[PDB]
Amino acid sequence: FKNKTVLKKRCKDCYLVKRRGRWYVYCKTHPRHKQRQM
Amino acid sequence: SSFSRAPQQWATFARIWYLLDGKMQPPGKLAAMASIRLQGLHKPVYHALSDCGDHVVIMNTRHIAFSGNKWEQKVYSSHTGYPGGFRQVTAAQLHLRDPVAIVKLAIYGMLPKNLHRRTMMERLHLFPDEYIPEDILKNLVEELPQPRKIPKRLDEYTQEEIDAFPRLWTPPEDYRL
Amino acid sequence: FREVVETQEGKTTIIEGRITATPKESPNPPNPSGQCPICRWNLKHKYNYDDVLLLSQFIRPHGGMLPRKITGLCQEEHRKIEECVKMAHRAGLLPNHRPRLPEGVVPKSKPQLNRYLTRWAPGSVKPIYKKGPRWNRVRMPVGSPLLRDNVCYSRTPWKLYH
Amino acid sequence: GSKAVTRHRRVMHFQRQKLMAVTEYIPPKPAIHPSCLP
Amino acid sequence: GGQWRLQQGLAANPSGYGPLTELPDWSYADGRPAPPMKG
Amino acid sequence: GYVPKTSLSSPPWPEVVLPDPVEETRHHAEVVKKVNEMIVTGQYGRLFAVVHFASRQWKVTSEDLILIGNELDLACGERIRLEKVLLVGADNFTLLGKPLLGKDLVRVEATVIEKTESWPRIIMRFRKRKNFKKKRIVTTPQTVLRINSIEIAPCL
Amino acid sequence: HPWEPGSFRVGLIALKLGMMPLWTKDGQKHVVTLLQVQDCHVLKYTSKENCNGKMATLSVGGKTVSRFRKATSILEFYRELGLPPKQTVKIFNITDNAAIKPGTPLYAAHFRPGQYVDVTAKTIGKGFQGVMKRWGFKGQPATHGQTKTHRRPGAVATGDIGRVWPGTKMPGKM
Amino acid sequence: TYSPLPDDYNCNVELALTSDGRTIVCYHPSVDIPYEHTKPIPRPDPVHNNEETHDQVLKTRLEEKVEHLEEGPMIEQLSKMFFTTKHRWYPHGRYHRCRKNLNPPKDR
Amino acid sequence: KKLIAEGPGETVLVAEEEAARVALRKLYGFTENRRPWNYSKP
Amino acid sequence: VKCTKARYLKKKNMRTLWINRITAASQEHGLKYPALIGNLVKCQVELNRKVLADLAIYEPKTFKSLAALASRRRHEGFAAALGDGKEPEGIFSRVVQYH
RNA sequence: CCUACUUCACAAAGCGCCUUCCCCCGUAAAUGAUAUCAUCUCAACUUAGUAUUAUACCCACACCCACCCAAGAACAGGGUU
Ligand SMILES: [Mg+2]
Ligand SMILES: [Mg+2]
Ligand SMILES: [Mg+2]
Ligand SMILES: [Zn+2]
Ligand SMILES: [Zn+2]
Repeated sequence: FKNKTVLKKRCKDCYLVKRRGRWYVYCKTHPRHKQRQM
Repeated sequence: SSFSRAPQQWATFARIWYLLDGKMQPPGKLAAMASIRLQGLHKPVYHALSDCGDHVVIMNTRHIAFSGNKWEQKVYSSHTGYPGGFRQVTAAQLHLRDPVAIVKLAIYGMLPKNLHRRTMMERLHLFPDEYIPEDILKNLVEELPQPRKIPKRLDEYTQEEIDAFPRLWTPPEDYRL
Repeated sequence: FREVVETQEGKTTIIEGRITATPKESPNPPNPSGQCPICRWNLKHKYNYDDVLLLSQFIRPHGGMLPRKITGLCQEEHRKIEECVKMAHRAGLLPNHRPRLPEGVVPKSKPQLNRYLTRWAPGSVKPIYKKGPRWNRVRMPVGSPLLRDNVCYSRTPWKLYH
Repeated sequence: GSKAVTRHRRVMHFQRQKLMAVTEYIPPKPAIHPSCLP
Repeated sequence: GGQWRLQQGLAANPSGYGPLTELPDWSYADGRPAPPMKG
Repeated sequence: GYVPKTSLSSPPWPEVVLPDPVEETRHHAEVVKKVNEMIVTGQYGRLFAVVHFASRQWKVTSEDLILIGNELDLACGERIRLEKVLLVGADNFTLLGKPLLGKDLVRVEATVIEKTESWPRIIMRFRKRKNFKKKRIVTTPQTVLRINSIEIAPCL
Repeated sequence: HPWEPGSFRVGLIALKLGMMPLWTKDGQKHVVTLLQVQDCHVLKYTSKENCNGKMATLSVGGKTVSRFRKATSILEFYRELGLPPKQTVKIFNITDNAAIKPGTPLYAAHFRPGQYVDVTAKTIGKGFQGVMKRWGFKGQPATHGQTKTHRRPGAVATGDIGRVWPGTKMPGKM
Repeated sequence: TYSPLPDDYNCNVELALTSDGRTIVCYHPSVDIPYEHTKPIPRPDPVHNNEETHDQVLKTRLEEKVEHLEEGPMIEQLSKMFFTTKHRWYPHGRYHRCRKNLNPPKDR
Repeated sequence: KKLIAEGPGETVLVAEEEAARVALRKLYGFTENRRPWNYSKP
Repeated sequence: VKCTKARYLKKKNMRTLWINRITAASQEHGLKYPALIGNLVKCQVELNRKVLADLAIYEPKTFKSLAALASRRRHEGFAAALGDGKEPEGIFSRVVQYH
């Protein structure tokens, strides 16, 4: 997980979800892409 | 009337016991009426030095309702004198610890901040459930009406009312829901 | 409506889709020129989260929401209805539209914290520990901003952050 | 004080703030929403 | 107070320009009118 | 113009239907007749009045005293008619003016009982670090009026 | 009543006799304290609902004292109970199934070897003590120039606060 | 019909306007509390001091009520009885006691 | 079954005594609402 | 200096007390203070806060009649805002003209 | 806390001895709509997930000159059968 103010999908397998009142970018193919809104 | 003067004065300045119900009411809307009748601001004979306060008995305070997400956002804060003594709890934690603290704190906040506040709070009686002592019950007069309107969940709807309400849209017959 | 029923009999699973009864619209809607059901029945800006009689005609048997292509609502009324039904679900209304689950309701959680007009999901909002200064206080959202255009009779606007 | 041109938005006199609050743009409002009517 | 008084054309302050202000306060009990008030 | 019943379909307040004007006019006529016959028979006792006097409104009854804060150019013992009566109420009925009741209806009498001055009132002005200090003593004139009677006439 | 898993029984009042050495079968040495039960009786029993509704209580008395130097109410209580007055009375929280009749004697064999107990007592009073002995505060050097400041507490707070916090450690009765 | 205020408490109010229209007439007779809305006065007759031997033993027993309390418990008892706070019952100094008017003015 | 007078009190007995006093005042026509004495000349 | 300055506060505080007492009485009758004051003005009955509180304490029948009149005038105002008069514009309306 | 040891000695101490008990939240996962797939859910909901509605202490209204005390600056407190 990396904190970002702007989140963008870095590949086709990244998906944006709204969890615990926050926007996350979750990727199962490259776990490198995991981002968390700040 | 003609009310010989001592009985007339006693009747004029007599204390009244009011019964107020919780059970889904907003604690602040309960506290507004409680503060009014604890100060005596509901009597045309009101004065600050006349000590014309009344008793307010609020029951079912464990079943109050908060609007919005105040159960998780509202923080009650205090401080023991000692260093490291700052305490902050949510409304949910405070309610689970004490089933009268929320309404008590609301009424304390709305009451005027002079030296009369503790007497007005001594004239306040709070109970978390339907049980009230027999002496207080024998004292009770003129139960106040509830400020909130109990938004009447689906299952208690008297099927005549369902038939009265119209169907806004016809759905497809080949749908699974 | 339509339903799927599965009958297991002699190592053979019959899967059938049957058609059941369906409720139609009322004979004389007041505004047949409207496009949405809300516009047709003049309910625009006239419903709140208390109107379960109106909300439950748009929702699945397990508390879920129905899509616009089925309901016929416009984009705006769809969001209004969905937020209102979320608030109704969080307010303890709609007791018979509970989520389906085999046995998970036995471990009862914290008792009935009575609430209404609950905007956010109760398990994902942090306590306000600092409240900010007087000129910028961290307020508490009560109700939904998508109902700001509802009919007002109080001569004072509804308070969304208080 | 400050110059007439600054980098920090230079908060206004309260009369000017009231003037700006009172002279805001108000878009027209149709009697019936365009989507509702046919 | 009264701004509706202005719509009736009646001196928003009810203490001027009306009988309540311009009429004599009192008179003798036998009927003789009182001397005019200073205001 | 039909709307299904909701929480916002209809205004929260109850729907009020005021009475029909002509039948209400007849009802007003009969009520005034009943109050007038009560007046003519004398079915009242110890009524009070609200009187505008000396820029003030006084809730007066019979036998009591009123202190007004200026001279009146009347001798002590002089009887006076207190005009400008805007309310007069007995037991079971009350008459209101718009804004004053008629001359023929009410008659309030008051006698001048005492012409005096008030106790000394101190008027002190002070400002710090400015050598600013002033002092006055004032005694305003005062008149005491005893209300003797409040009569009502059947001219209703 | 039979013993249930979630049950609690009564304690006793003992007298501290002294300390003794003791040795275990592996040769280790442990110091022990001797507690003598002089005259221990159950004095009164309050019901579950008559104190706080949380647990029943049993009052237990200590060693016997003289009747000539006790309060008259205490004398009446002990006369009704039919026992000598006790120097101390201590209250034990018990479950309802462990209650014993008032006036019963309690003996040391109430506790069995191979058991862990809790011992409460008033510790030795040292009077008004300085901060060094009371709180283990380090003092100040002895000879390098110090002026009448060998056992002082030093600073008590900071300057910004302008006061002393309630929990501050200072000289006092110990 | 129509009534501005409910006519069941304190008054039966009818509002009329005269034909001239210059004066408002308010009629308002009092409403009596009806008999169906009252409860009977209790009549307690407690008699349990009669023992089979004497008759003045109860006369002696009548003066058996006496009790004394110190300041703390007495003030707590008074506060509980009158629903006040404890500070009401502590005494005041001679300055305050002697600067209080003992012959105040009387109205009516 | 018709109410003739009422009275307040701290106890029921004193309230009843006050009600009796009010009833006596009404019966004898000596009330606080009675016609004030007419001081005039014939 | 305090004695001289206290006259303004005495006037203000006595008016505030009258307003509180009138609010209490009006809420006893179910009305609100702004509604009562406004509609009493609209009925051309010019009673001040002092005498209004006096009547609320000592003449409850008269105060109930006043509150009923104010409520009637308020309902007539609502009906007027609904129907633009047409016909009678209300009965406790129809202000009296002076010249 | 003083039975050994040690400074000491009808005591006080350490250099000596004895005892010391619940979590805390960021995420990781089921079912599942809006958006009939999928989706950990500022959707309703199910788990790891809450230590607390904690238990231990302490809680006897007036014998008191005086004497003693392991109690103590004074006062207070314990004992005097
Ligand atoms: Mg050293
Ligand atoms: Mg030196
Ligand atoms: Mg030295
Ligand atoms: Zn990716
Ligand atoms: Zn539409």
